[PDB]
Amino acid sequence: EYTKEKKVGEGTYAVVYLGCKIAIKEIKTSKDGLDMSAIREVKYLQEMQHPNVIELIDIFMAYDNLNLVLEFLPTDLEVVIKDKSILFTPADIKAWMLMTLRGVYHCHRNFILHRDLKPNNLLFSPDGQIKVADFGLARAIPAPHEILTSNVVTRWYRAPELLFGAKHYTSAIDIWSVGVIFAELMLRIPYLPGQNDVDQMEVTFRALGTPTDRDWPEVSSFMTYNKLQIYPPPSRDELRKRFIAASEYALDFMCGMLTMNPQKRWTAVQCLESDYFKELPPPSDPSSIK
Amino acid sequence: YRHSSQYRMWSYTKDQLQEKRVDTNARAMEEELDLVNFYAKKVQVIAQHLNLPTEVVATAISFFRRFFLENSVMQIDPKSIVHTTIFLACKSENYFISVDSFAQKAKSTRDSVLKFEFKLLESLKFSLLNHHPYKPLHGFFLDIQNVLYGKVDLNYMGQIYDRCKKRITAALLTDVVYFYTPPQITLATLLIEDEALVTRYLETKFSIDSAKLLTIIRECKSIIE
Amino acid sequence: PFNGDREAHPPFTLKGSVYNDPFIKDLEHRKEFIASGFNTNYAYERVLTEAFMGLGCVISEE
Ligand SMILES: Nc1ncnc2c1ncn2[C@@H]1O[C@H](COP(=O)(O)OP(=O)(O)O)[C@@H](O)[C@H]1O
Repeated sequence: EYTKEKKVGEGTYAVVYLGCKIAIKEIKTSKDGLDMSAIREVKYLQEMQHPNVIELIDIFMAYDNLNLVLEFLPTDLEVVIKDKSILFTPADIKAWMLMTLRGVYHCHRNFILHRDLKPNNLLFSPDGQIKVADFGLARAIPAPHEILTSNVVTRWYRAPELLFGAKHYTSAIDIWSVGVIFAELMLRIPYLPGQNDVDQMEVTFRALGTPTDRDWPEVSSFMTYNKLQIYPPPSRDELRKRFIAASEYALDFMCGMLTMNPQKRWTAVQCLESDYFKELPPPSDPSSIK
Repeated sequence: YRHSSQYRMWSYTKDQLQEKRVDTNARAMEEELDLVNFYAKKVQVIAQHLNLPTEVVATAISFFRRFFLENSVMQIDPKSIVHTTIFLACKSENYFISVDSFAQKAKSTRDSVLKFEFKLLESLKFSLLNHHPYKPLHGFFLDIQNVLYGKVDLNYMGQIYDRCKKRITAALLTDVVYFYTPPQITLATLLIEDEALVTRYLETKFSIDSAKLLTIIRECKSIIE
Repeated sequence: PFNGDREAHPPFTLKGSVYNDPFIKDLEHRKEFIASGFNTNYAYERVLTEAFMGLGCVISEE
C-alpha cells in the first residue's frame, strides 16, 4: 500500500518502513542490477499462504526500489532477552514451538529450504501467532546433482554439517535451528555462542559431542574431522543439571531434534506427532507478551 | 497447487487466454503470436547454445512468453528481451553466472541485459517461480515401475527419457502450460507410446476418477497436435 | 481432541525399495553425497509428491 511512517532498521542492505498494520520493506537497487537476495526472497514468500508464514498484500513497484509488505509487531529475540520470567514451561514453551514447527513443515512440504532461522527471524503478531519470515537466503530443494552454497545460516543457529562444510545438503538443517530455538526459549540465554571464528565447532563439540565413527557415518569426509579429537556426548544426567526446567517428553524430541546425524534427524512430519504435545497441559495462544 | 503462483493468477482457459491475447492486442494482431513463437525458438536455441540445463531453458521460455502475454512486440521490441530472460532465469534458480561472464558469452555489452529488467518483472508481476514437467517425468519414471511389473524399464529407459524431454521442450514452445497442470502435460506427452504404458497405468491407479483424467489427457493431446 | 498439523497429510502411497533409478541410486553410492544427510526415500518423496500436485481441471478456473 502507498502508506508510510517512521523507519526501522539501521542496516545498509534494507531499511524497513511501517504503515497501514503493515511494514514496507525496501531493497535499495543502487555491479549487478538486482541482488540475489531480493528476487530470492520474493519468489518463495509470494507463493506461501499459512498462518505461520507472512504473505504479500502487494508487491507494487517503486521508482527504483522494490517494495514488499511485512508484519507490525516485534520478534522472538526481544521476548527472550528482556523479561521478568513470565515464560513458564507448562504452556508457553509448547505453543510457540508447535507454531514454528507448523511453519517449518509448511516450508518443507513446499520443498523450500528457508535457511535463515533466528529469534529475530521468528516474529509474533497481535493475536500472538508466531510467524516464519525473512526468506533472504532461502532456496528451493533442487536436483540432487546440483551444488549448493556453504555459509547460509548464522553462527549461533548453524547445523553441524554446515560447520563441517556440506556443499549439497538436505532440508534437515532447519530442524537443528528450531531445536536451538527450543533450548534458547527454555534456557533464556543465547545457546551455543561462538567467538566470530571457527570456534562454533569447538563449542558444539563441547556441548553436544564430537560425533564418532560408529554412529553418524562418513563424518571424516569433510577434511575437518581430523583437525580435532573426540569429546564425550552427554548422558541422561543432563535431565536435572543444566536443564532442570524441563519435562520428561521435552528432552526426547529435543535430543531427537539436536541429533547431529542429519539422516536420522527427526523431520517435521515426525516432530508434530512426537507425543510431546499430547502430554498435559494443553497450550493456549493468550500469552503475557508486551 | 492452488496456493502456488502458477495456479492462482497465471493458469488460464481457452476463452480467458484468447481474451488475454485480444486485450493485449487491443490495449496496444495475428502476426504477433507466431512472431513471439519464432523469437521463443530463438531464445530456446541460444539458451541451449550456451550450455545451460533444461530447467533454466524452460524458465527462460516461460519468462519470455509470460512477458509477451501482457505486452506486445511493438512497444517493446522482442530482439532485446531474449537476452534479459536468460539472465533473470539463471539468477532465478541459482544458475550463477555473473553479468560480465554472461555478456562475454553472448552478444551483449552489459547494458542490453539490464535495462529491460525492472519492466520485465513488472509485466511478469513477480511470479518468478514456475512449476515444470521434468519433476513429473522423474516421478512417473518411478511410479510406472511401482504399480506395474509385466513390461517395464527396458524400452522405458531405452527411448522415453531421450524423447519425452524434447517433446516437452517443443510443448513449452507451444501454448500448453497455460492450459493444464505439468503432470497432465507429462501424461499427455507419455501417450506417444500408448500401446501398454499409460492405459495400464491409469486403470490400476484409480479419490480421483480415471475416465475424466483420460479425457483431460486426450484433449491436451488434441491441443499439442 | 487436537491435531498437530491442521491439514497437512496426503493419502498417496510410496515404496522406495522397488525402483532402479540411474540418477540417484548410483549417486548415493558416493562418499560426499551420504555425508550431507542424503538418502533415497527423501528425494523420491520429494519428486513423487510433486508428480501428483494439481490433478484438477479447467472447469475449476472461474
Ligand atoms: N515485520 C517487522 N516488524 C518490525 N521490525 C522488522 C520487521 N521486519 C524486519 N524488521 C527489522 O529489519 C531488520 C531485518 O533485516 P535483515 O538484516 O535483512 O534480517 P537478518 O538479520 O535475518 O538477515 C531487523 O532489524 C528487524 O528488526
